[PDB]
Amino acid sequence: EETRELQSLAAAVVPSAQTLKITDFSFSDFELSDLETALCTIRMFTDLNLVQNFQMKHEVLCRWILSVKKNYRKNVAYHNWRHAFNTAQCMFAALKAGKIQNKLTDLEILALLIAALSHDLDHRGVNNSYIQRSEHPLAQLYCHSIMEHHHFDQCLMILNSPGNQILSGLSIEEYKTTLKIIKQAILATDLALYIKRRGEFFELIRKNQFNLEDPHQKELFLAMLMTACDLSAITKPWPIQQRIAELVATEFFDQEKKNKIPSMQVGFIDAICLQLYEALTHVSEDCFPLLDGCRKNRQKWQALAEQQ
Ligand SMILES: CN1CCN(CCNc2cc(F)c3c(=O)c4c(-c5nccs5)[nH]c(Cc5ccc6c(c5)OCO6)c4oc3c2)CC1
Ligand SMILES: [Mg+2]
Ligand SMILES: [Zn+2]
Repeated sequence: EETRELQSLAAAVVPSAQTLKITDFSFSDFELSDLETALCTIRMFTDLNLVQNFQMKHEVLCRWILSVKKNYRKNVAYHNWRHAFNTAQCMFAALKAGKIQNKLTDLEILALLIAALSHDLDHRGVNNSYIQRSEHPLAQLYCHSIMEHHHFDQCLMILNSPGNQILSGLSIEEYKTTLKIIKQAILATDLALYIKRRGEFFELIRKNQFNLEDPHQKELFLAMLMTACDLSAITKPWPIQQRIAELVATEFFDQEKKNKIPSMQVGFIDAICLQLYEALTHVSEDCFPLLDGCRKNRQKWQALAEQQ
């Protein structure tokens, strides 16, 4: 058992990117089995040249993927393996379809994919902070990045695990740089951090001073990209988005029915999502499909919200 799943995975052919649909921003995972997401994930690595460039062994990447999947909680409604998988998927799409691959280094890409996949490891549920309570008090500094420090702890734990060391093909200098960025990438998924840094990102777009050769503006962009992907369900074709909002809602009430939801989706869109997917689109307007999706979802939640 469990060694079960790996034999299946290690053996099977990985369908192409076209065949798995992973290049579409409109991607949906609902039909897929856990087994099929694993394959999608391998394809993500392979088609980003990561298996080649960092000489990853196939058995190892497979065991890492299942270990990552294993370490989410199915009992949690939204913050689970499928959320993480979708975030990686979105990061895939944004690199290929949104043409961001060409604006980044290989280590950068490697670290973002591992980050995205790993960015909510061990999440227990939004209203259900056991990570918070049974911790050292002196969690009052409120680095908020505190859940996110847990996630990175767990990301590093798996990375290091025997069988699972997909970064062992790196040089010690490469490994250090990569991990640095995984850390920043996962901590960037704290929304408090996004709120605190987006002004700078939007100013540079507004004032037209934006420049990725500046190492500081690189890191910034990577935090913003991570957030974009993490939220990206908000951009999905309406009937997917609705279902995802349902899971979000389950978790946000269960540790004035669907009634509350529409107003809250619009709130969240307006407060957070809209401006980000606008900015991303200025940087690369092949990412427009996310903006478009975000807006179309807004029209639809607004219309319903008005007691249709
Ligand atoms: C201690 N922790 C506790 C958890 N967290 C709280 C901060 N607030 C947060 C954190 C979040 F990430 C989201 C978030 O990811 C959102 C999304 C998404 N839609 C699509 C993709 S993501 N929709 C809504 C709106 C909403 C909020 C509550 C609801 C509801 C709808 O329906 C019923 O209840 C979101 O609000 C959020 C509020 C961070 C701090
Ligand atoms: Mg998170
Ligand atoms: Zn997340």
